[PDB]
Amino acid sequence: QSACTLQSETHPPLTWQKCSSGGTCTQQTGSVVIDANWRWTHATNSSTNCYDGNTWSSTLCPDNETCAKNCCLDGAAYASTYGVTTSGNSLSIDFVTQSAQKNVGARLYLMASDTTYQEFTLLGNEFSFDVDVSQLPCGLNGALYFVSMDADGGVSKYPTNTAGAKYGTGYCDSQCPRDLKFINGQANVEGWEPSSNNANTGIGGHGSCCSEMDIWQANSISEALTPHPCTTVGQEICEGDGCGGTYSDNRYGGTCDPDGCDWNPYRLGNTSFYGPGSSFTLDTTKKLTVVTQFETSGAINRYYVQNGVTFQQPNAELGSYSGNELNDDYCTAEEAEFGGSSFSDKGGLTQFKKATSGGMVLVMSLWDDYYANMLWLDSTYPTNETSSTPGAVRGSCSTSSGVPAQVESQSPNAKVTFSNIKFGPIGSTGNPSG
Amino acid sequence: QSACTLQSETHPPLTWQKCSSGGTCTQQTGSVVIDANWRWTHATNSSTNCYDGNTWSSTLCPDNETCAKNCCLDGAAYASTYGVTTSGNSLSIDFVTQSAQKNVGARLYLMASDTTYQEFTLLGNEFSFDVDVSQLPCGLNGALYFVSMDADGGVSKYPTNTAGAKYGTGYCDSQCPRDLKFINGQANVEGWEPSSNNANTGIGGHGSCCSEMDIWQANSISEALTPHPCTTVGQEICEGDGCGGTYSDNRYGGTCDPDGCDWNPYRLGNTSFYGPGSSFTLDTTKKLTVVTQFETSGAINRYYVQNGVTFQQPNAELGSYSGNELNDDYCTAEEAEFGGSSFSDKGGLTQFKKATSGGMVLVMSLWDDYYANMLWLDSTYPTNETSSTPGAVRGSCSTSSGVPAQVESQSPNAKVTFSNIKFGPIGSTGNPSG
Ligand SMILES: O[C@@H]1[C@@H](O)[C@H](O[C@@H]2CO[C@@H](O[C@@H]3CO[C@@H](O[C@@H]4CO[C@@H](O)[C@H](O)[C@H]4O)[C@H](O)[C@H]3O)[C@H](O)[C@H]2O)OC[C@H]1O
Ligand SMILES: O[C@@H]1[C@@H](O)[C@H](O[C@@H]2CO[C@@H](O[C@@H]3CO[C@@H](O[C@@H]4CO[C@@H](O)[C@H](O)[C@H]4O)[C@H](O)[C@H]3O)[C@H](O)[C@H]2O)OC[C@H]1O
Ligand SMILES: O=C[C@H](O)[C@@H](O)[C@@H](CO)O[C@@H]1OC[C@@H](O)[C@H](O)[C@H]1O
Ligand SMILES: O=C[C@H](O)[C@@H](O)[C@@H](CO)O[C@@H]1OC[C@@H](O)[C@H](O)[C@H]1O
Ligand SMILES: *[C@@H]1O[C@H](CO)[C@@H](O)[C@H](O)[C@H]1NC(C)=O
Ligand SMILES: *[C@@H]1O[C@H](CO)[C@@H](O)[C@H](O)[C@H]1NC(C)=O
Ligand SMILES: [Co+2]
Repeated sequence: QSACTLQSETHPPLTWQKCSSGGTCTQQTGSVVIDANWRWTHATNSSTNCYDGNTWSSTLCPDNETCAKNCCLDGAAYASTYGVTTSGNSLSIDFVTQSAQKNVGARLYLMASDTTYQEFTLLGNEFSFDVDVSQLPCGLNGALYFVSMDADGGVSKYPTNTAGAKYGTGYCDSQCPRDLKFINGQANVEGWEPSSNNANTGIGGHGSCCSEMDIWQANSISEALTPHPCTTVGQEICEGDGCGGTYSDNRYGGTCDPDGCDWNPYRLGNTSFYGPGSSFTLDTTKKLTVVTQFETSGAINRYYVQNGVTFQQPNAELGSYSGNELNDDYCTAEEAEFGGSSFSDKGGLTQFKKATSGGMVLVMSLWDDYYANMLWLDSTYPTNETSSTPGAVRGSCSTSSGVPAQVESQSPNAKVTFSNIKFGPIGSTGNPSG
Repeated sequence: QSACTLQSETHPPLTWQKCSSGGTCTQQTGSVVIDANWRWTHATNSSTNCYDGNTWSSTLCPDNETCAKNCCLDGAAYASTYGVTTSGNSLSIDFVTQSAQKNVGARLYLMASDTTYQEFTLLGNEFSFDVDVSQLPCGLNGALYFVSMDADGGVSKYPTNTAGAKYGTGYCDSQCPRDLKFINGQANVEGWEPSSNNANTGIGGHGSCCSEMDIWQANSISEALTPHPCTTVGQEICEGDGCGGTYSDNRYGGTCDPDGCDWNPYRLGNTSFYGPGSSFTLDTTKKLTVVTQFETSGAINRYYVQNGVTFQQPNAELGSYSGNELNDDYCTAEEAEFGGSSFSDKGGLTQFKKATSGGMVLVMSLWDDYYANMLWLDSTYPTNETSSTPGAVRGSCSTSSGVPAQVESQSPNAKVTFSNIKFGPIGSTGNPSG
C-alpha cells in the first residue's frame, strides 16, 4: 500500500533510557506508531474505503496486487480515535474508544525516527519497564513484546509498500497472523473470510511469520513470559493453512511455534505471587517494575520490583526441573509434564537465540481475544480440563470469562499504562536515569 | 586433640542477615572462631609445647596417635594475639600483630553456636557482603570463601578430636593442605618437614581435602572468583604426594582441583574494572558490595555495588565464549585458551554442584603466600611468561612483589574488613535488613 494524507500522522513521542555497563543511563527520544490494521484504508484518489467493516471493496480490490496499487493507508488520530496517549516516558492505551466509530485497543511499535522502527538486540542485555495493570480485568491482555520485524516495515523488500514503518506496516509474529490486510506490499484480499464474531476483522489467504519474544502478556490476574522460535528468524510470508498458528485450521503445520515455552507463575503452582491486593506478593492494584535479562547462554532471567522490594521470578518445580530460570531444562520439562512438542520442534532456545542476537522491534498492545477469550492466560484451558490436568489452570478467572462483546460492554474504560522503559547490558538498568 | 583452658576461648560475635523470597531479611547472631593451626598446642597436663616454631616435641609427639593423646589446643586472645575484632555485622583482621610473639593473619569460621559451624546451602541462593580492601597491597589476600567442612569440625567421625569446631578443627580445602597440625583427630607429625622460609610452619605426611568455593580472593589490585571441585565432595584425609595441591611435589596427582575455574576480570582483559582510585570502575580505596548467585543450573553469576551504582561482572571474550556468567562454556573455553585440565578432570561445575547442594562452612582469612608470593592473583605468573602468553597477566603488581618477609616488614598494618553479610534466595539480599 501507499500512504495518503487526508488525516495527518503525528506519532506520539515517547522517551526511554539506554544504559551502559559503566553505570550511567541516557535519555533517548522516540515515538510510537499504530499498526496499519487499525487504519483507514481507502482509494488513493478519493475517500472511498478499500476495506469496510470486515470485507473488501470487490472493485478496488479484485486481487492482492490491484488492491495494493489502488489503496492507501491514512493517518491516525491517536487520542480521539484510538485512545492512545503519551507523556514523557509513559504510554497509555484505552480499551474501547468511541468516536464516529467504536475502536477496540491498539498495537503500537517504538520508532527510531518518523520513518523507521527502533531495533533492539536483546542478547546480553536486559529490558526494564514499569506497568500498571490495575485496570485490566479477566479477558484482557496488556502486552509488551518483541518481534523480528524489518526496520523499514518492509519497504526495501516490497517496493509496492511505500507507506512503511511511518504507517505501521510489516508486522509479523509467531502466530503467522493471517488477519493482516497487507503483507509484503500486497493486500490480503485473496482468500479473505470475514470473522464470524468480529465486525471489523477477517482471515486472508496469506500470513506473516517471525520470531516473537513475549516479555509481558498480562492483566491484573495473570502474567506470562514466553519465547517463540521460528525456523525462519525474520519476517516471512506464509500461505493458507501452511501458516499454522491461531488463524489456521491446523495450529502446528508451519514455520513458527505458536505455543512457546511459557512461564506463568500461577500455572507453575504459585497462586499467591501475582494478583490484586495485599494477599499477593506483587499487588496488581499498584504499579510494578518488570526486568527481563537475556543471558548470552540463551536462558532468560526475571525479577520484579514493587515499593522498592525486589523479587526474583518465583521458584518452580516441574518434573526433574527446579529453579527460576527459563532455560533448556525448564522448556524440556514443561513439554514433558504439560505436553506438546512445538517449542522443541522449532529449535527451542537455541533457535530463539538467533532472534535475540539480531534486531527486534518493541510492540506494546492492548487486546481482547476473539479466538479463545484469553483463557489460555488467566483461566483453565482447555475448559473441560480440571486442576488435576497438569498445567491446565493458568489463573483464577472463570472459564466463562473474556467474551469480547461482554468485556467491551462491561469494561470499556479498561486501560494499560507502560512507562519508564530502560534498556542496556545485564545489571545496568537499575542505575540512575539520565 | 583435646581442648585445654589455660586461656579462655570467647568467640567474637558477628551478626548476619538471612533473607527470604518474600522480601524480608532477619538478623542472625553468630560468632567467629580461629583455625586450630593458629593456636597454642601444648601437653594436656602442663604448659610444655607440643609444637614450637616449626617442629614438634619428639617426646610428646613420637607418632600421630600418641601426639593427639598427649596434646591439646588452647584458647585464643582474638584481639591482642591475632588482631581479630568484630563489631555488629563487621569483622576486621590485621596482617601482623605483635604481642609476646609475632602473629601473621588469621583464618576464621562462622559459627552457629559456641560448638558448631554455620552450614550454608549455596545452590539456588546468593551471598552478599561488603568489603574494604583499601589496606591490602600487592602480595596480600583477604579471602572470603566456602569449604565442605563438617559442622562439628570432625568430632563425630574422629573421637580422638574432642576440641571440635569450638577450637577451629576440621579444616579442608581444594589444596588438600598438608600444613595442618591435626587431621582426623590425629597429629600430622609423621613425615613433618619444617618450611625452609617460614619459622612457624611445615608440611606433614597427611593432608585434608574438600570442595572449595572461592567467592573472594582479593587485594586492592586484583580479585578472583573460583570454584574448585573434588571427586570426594566433603572432608577426606590424603597421604603424602597423593594429596596433590600446593603442599605436594606433584600438584595434580590427587582428588581435588587445586587450580579451579577462576574468573579474574583483569586476567580476562578488563584492566580498568577494579583498582585503586577513580580511574577504575570499582575504586578499591572505598568499600564495595560483592554479590554472588548460585543458580540451580550450576552456573555462577556476579554483580557489584559501589556508591549505589550496580555493575554486573564485566563481559569477557575467550575463544568461542562470550558473556559474564561463570558456566560450563566459560570453564571449557578457559582451559582451551589458558591451558590445563584439572577443573574438567575433577568433574567441573557438575561435580561442583554436589558441594553447593550440600552444606558449606564460611571462611574469612587474611594471608600472605609463602609458596608463590600471591603472583597467581595479582601479577604475571609464571614470572618468565609475558603478556603474549594468554592468561599469564593477572594484575599490575611486579613479579618481584609479595615476598612474605618483605610485606610483613613494610605493611604490617595491612588489614581487611568484611561486613554486612546477607544470604538468601537469589534476588532477595538487596532488600531491607531486619
Ligand atoms: O475518517 C474515518 C476513518 O477514521 C475511519 O477509519 C476506521 C478506523 O477504525 C478501523 O477499524 C479498526 C480495525 O482494527 C481493529 O482492531 C483489530 C483488533 O484485532 C486485531 O487482531 C486486528 O488485526 C485489528 O484489525 C480496530 O478495533 C478497529 O477500530 C476501520 O477499519 C477504519 O475504516 O474510516 C472511516 C473514515 O470516515
Ligand atoms: O601463651 C602463649 C601462646 O599464646 C603461644 O601461642 C602461639 C600462638 O601463635 C602460634 O603461631 C601461629 C601459627 O600459625 C601461623 O599461621 C600460619 C599461616 O599460614 C597458614 O598456612 C598456617 O597453617 C598457619 O599455621 C601464625 O602466623 C602464628 O602466629 C604459635 O604456634 C603458638 O605457640 O604459645 C606460647 C604460650 O606461652
Ligand atoms: O504470543 C502471543 C501471540 O503469538 C501474539 O499473537 C500476541 C502477543 O501478545 O499478539 C497479539 O495478537 C492479537 C492482536 O489482537 C494483538 O494486537 C497482538 O498484540
Ligand atoms: O583457592 C585457594 C586455595 O585453594 C586455598 O588454599 C586458599 C583460599 O584463600 O586458602 C588459604 O590458603 C593459605 C592459608 O594461609 C590461608 O589461611 C587460606 O585462607
Ligand atoms: C570493563 O568493565 C566495565 C564494567 O562492565 C565496563 O564499563 C568497561 O567498559 C570495561 N572496560 C574494558 C576496557 O573492557
Ligand atoms: C510464591 O513466590 C513468592 C516469591 O518468590 C514466595 O515468597 C512465596 O513463598 C511463594 N508462594 C508459594 C505458595 O509458592
Ligand atoms: Co544462567
